[PDB]
Amino acid sequence: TSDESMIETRCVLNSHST
Amino acid sequence: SIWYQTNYVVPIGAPNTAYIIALAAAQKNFTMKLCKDTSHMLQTASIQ
Amino acid sequence: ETILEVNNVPTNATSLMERLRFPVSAQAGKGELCAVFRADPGRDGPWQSTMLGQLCGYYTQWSGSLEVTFMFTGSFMATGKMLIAYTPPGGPLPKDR
Amino acid sequence: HENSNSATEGSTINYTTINYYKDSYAATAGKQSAQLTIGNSTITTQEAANIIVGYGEWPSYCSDDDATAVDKPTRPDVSVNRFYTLDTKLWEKSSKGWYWKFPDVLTETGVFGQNAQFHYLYRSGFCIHVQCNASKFHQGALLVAILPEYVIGTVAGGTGTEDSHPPYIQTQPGADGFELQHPYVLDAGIPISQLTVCPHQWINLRTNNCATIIVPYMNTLPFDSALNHCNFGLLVVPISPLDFDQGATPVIPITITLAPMCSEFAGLRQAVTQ
Amino acid sequence: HENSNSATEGSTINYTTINYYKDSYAATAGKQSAQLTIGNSTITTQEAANIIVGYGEWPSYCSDDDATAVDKPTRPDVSVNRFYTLDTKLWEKSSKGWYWKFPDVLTETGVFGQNAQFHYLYRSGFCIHVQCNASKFHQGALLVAILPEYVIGTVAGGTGTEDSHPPYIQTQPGADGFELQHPYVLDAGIPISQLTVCPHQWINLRTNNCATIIVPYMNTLPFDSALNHCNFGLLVVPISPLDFDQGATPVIPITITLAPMCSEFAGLRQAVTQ
Repeated sequence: TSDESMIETRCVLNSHST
Repeated sequence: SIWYQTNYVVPIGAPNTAYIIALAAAQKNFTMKLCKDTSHMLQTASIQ
Repeated sequence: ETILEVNNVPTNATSLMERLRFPVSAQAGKGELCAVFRADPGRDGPWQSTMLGQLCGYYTQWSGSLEVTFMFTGSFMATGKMLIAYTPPGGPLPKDR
Repeated sequence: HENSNSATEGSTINYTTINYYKDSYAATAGKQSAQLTIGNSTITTQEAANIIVGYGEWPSYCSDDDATAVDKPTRPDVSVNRFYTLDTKLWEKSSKGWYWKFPDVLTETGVFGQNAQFHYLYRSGFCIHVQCNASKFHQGALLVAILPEYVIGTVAGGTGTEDSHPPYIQTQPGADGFELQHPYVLDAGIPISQLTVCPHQWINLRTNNCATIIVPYMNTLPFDSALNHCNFGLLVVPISPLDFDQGATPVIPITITLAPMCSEFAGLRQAVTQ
Repeated sequence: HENSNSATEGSTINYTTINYYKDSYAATAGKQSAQLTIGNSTITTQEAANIIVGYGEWPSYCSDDDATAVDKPTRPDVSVNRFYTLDTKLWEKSSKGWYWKFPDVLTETGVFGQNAQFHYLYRSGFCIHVQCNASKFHQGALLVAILPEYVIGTVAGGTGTEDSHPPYIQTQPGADGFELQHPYVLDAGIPISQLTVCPHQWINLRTNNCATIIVPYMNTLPFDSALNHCNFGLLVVPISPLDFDQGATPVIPITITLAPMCSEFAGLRQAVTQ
C-alpha cells in the first residue's frame, strides 16, 4: 500500500539512511 | 480513532458483534536511527 | 504487519487473546467511537504488541509513514462503514466523528 | 453593421437569423446550423456501479474567460478539498427523505468553513459520497440526487392562501440537513418522479450501498457567496421504503461524505457566518 | 570505507579531516579548504532607507529536499499571505519596549489564524512592517529587531533563587504583545546592545518612520507548530527615548503590520487554539 493511494502527497526527497 | 461511519449492519442469523484485528506495520519510507537498549521488555526474574 | 493490540484493556491471562481484536457492534447510528490509539510505534501502549513497536524499542528515533491494516472479522453478511481517522499531533481526542 | 450582442453570441452554436437593426438581440430566433482520495481523506466506491459526474462536467477551477472578480482567488487545494463527513441520518421505514444545501453543509466545518466565512466569493464543485450500508436481507432504494438551486417552497399555510416562506433553518439547514415534509413535491412543488433529470444516483440496497455524485460548480455566476446562495441541494430520498424482518439491524444510517472539489475563494474580509 | 555521517556532510564546505573509523563523525574537526503589496494589502515604505531581509534570505517555500512531512501542504497564497495589522502600542517617554512572538501574533487572526489552528504544521517567513509616525520635532529611536527563538527568562524571583518560568501570557502574548520588563537584558539575560546581530532595523524618527524587516522561516525543522513553537520574537524597543516639547503630539503609536510570507501548512486536523 502507498501514501498517495491514501492522502494527497507532496514530494519528499527522503535521504533517510537504513 | 475508529468511528462508526454508518453502523454495524447485520441481518438475522449473523452475529451482532464482530471484531477488528488491527495489523500495524511501517511503510517502505520508514527508517530508524540511534540504536538503543529497549524498554518495552524489562527482565525482572534472573535467568537461572 | 503484526497484530496491533488496540484492545489493550484485558490484562487478565485468560483474556490476553482478547487484546488482539476489538468489538465492532451494532450501534445507534451516530458517529460512535469504536476504538482509539496513539499512532506512536515506540510508545508504551497498543504498538508494543507489534514487531514494528518492539523494534522501535531498540531505536531512539523513527521516521516514515506507518500502516495500520484493519481486518474485519465479522460475517460475510455483516456490513457497515468505519471512519478510521488519523489525527495529526496537534489535535486532541476528537469528541465527535 | 451590427453589435454582436444577442444572448447566444458566446455560444458554440451558429444561428441563421434575420435582423434589420444594429443589435443582434433584435434578430429573429432563426434556426440552428476503488479508493477515491482527495486531501487527507479516502472513501470506498467498490459498490456504486459508477460515479455520477454531474452533467458530464468535472469540477474544474474558474476559467479566466469566465471569471469577473479581479482579486486573486485562494485555492487551499488540500485543506478544503477533502472528504467531509456529516452527521448520519437514520433511514427508517417511515423516512420521508432529507435534503442538504451546498455549501451550507460545509460553511461551518473545516478550513472550507473558514474560507467560506472569510471570503465573500466562493466557487467549488463537489464530490458527494452518500453511503448507506445495509445487509443482503435489507431492502429499499434511495434517490440520491443533486437538485441545483433547490428553492424550498412552503405548504403556503396548507390551503395555499398564506404566502409563507421557509425559515433559515429550512432553506439552509447546515450539516444536519432538513427532512422532506413532502418528498413527493420535494418541498418545492416539483415532482420527485422527475428528479432524475438532475444528477442522481440510486442507492438500491441489493445493488449498491453508496452513491458517489460528483457535482461541478453550477451557477449563473463564476463565484458566489457560500453563506447566502446555496448552489444546489443534495436530496437523499427513500423512493422504495426501507424494509427488513425483525432481527435484522433496524438502525440503517445514511452517512453524507462531501468533498468540495477545486474550491476557489475570493474577496477576503473578516469571517462572516451569514 | 566510511559512512558519510558527520554533521557537515550536507554542507557546501569541504573538510580535510583525519579519521580512523567507518563513521565520518568520528573524524577530526580538521580545517576547511515604494508600495509593497502582498495579498489584498498594501503598505508604504518610502521612509525606511531599505527593507531588511533577514539573514539575506527571502522567505521561500519549503524545499522538497528540506521537507520531511509526506502530506501535501496547503499554500493559501493570498488569504494568509497578506499584511496583518496588530493593535498599536503607544510609544511614550517611559516606554521600556515591547515584543511580539511569531506566529503567535497571528494564530488568532485571519485565515492564517485558522490555517495555524487547523494544521499541526506551519511554515512561513514574515514581512514585518513596524511603523511609527512622528513629526520632525519629535525624536527617539526604536531598535526594531527580530530575535529568533526569543526564549523569555524571568526575574527568577529577583534574587535568582526561584526557578520561575514565564507564564503563557508572557511567552506567547498574542497580537497584543508583551512589554519588556527589563529591555536591557531583553527579559532573557542577553544584552539588547548586541541585538543588532539579529535582523534589525532602526526607526530613527528624524530619518525614518517605518521599519520593514523581511524574515525567512528560521527553524531547525522544515515545519513546526504555530501554536506551541514561536519561531522568532519581534522586538520594538526605544533605545533612544521618545522626546518632544509640550504641544507636539504626545500619542506616538507603533503599529505592527505583519505579512506572513510563503505560508505553508501541513497536518490538517481539527482547529486547535493551543
